[PDB]
Amino acid sequence: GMMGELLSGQADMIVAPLTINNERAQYIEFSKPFKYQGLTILVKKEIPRS
Amino acid sequence: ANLAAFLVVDRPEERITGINDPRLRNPSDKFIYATVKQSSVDIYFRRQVE
Amino acid sequence: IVTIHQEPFVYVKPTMSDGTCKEEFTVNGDPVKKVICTGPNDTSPGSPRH
Amino acid sequence: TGELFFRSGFGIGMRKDSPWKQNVSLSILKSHENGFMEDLDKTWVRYQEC
Amino acid sequence: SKLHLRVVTLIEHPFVFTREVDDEGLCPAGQLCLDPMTNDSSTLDSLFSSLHSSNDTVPIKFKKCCYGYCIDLLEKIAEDMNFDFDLYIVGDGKYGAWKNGHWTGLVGDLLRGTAHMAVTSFSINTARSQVIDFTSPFFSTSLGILVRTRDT
Ligand SMILES: N#Cc1cc2[nH]c(=O)c(=O)[nH]c2cc1[N+](=O)[O-]
Repeated sequence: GMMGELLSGQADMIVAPLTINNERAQYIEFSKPFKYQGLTILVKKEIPRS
Repeated sequence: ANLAAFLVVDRPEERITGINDPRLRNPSDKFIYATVKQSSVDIYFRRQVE
Repeated sequence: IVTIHQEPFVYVKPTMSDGTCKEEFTVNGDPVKKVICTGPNDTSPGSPRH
Repeated sequence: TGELFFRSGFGIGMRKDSPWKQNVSLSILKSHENGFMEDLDKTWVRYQEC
Repeated sequence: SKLHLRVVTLIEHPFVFTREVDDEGLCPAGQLCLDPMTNDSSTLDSLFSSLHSSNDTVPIKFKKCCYGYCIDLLEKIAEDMNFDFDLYIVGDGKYGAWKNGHWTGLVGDLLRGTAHMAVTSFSINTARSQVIDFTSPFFSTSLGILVRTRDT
């Protein structure tokens, strides 16, 4: 797919929300991040009780 | 209403517990606690830079 | 460059038939920038995924 | 709701030792301090209908 | 059987604390650090020679015991990198900025060809990253604002 295309040499820049974990950080090189992110949870409009 | 709320509120208790306590994490004047000098405890209880 | 469709980071909108696409503006009337992107699986199925 | 966990960063990926391995880093830093990401975040990622 | 070099640093909690000196100054659980209060290379070299020798002479006020986070991680690299190190507080504690055509602080005492490292709370952006190098990041910050709470 996408990363795979990056190992094909027809286009190089990959400008889109690509994470950087260690396993994926072996075969290509990134820059300093421009956004922090993490897994988060939502439930509902908080409106309990009466 | 105020009297009932005050009666419900009163519950000081809260004896010191362990090694991670707000009372046992910072100094004050009301909690001067000691230990006999130059003896077993005090030597060990000095190396912990944390 | 190669980019991944995933809201709300990069969009994909139907091409206006004449040859260009919509001319929209922000709530502040600022010049919403855009470029022309060709991508597969627009609709239907085969034929190089349209 | 909730906190964040499992941090990460949406970098910009580049081929190993690619010719632009440095200049994109320089520009992204100089921007990333010069109030740009905040402007873009206001204009695209957060809304005020809520 | 290992390299010998200086490192220059700062005082910003909780990266690099300060601990008052011993009865004689060995630092149980700390590193022996020295306060020059002067941006002069020869003076520092003089002080180092006086310190690591068989005849020392230094006011006790100049000595301190440095310990904390960043020093901890420096100790791990010195172990892994197999080299000893000294340590001395910077002259003034003003980071690195341009002024009168000059520098100051960390860089002020570093580009002057004096020290060999710099370990501290220390940002990176543009100007500093051009004149001198920088390594990979090891911490991810932000800018939070602070307001007195519990208005009740
Ligand atoms: N946004 C976004 C986003 C970005 C991603 N970026 C990645 O690199 C990935 O593996 N999964 C992702 C998943 C999402 N996602 O659907 O939430």
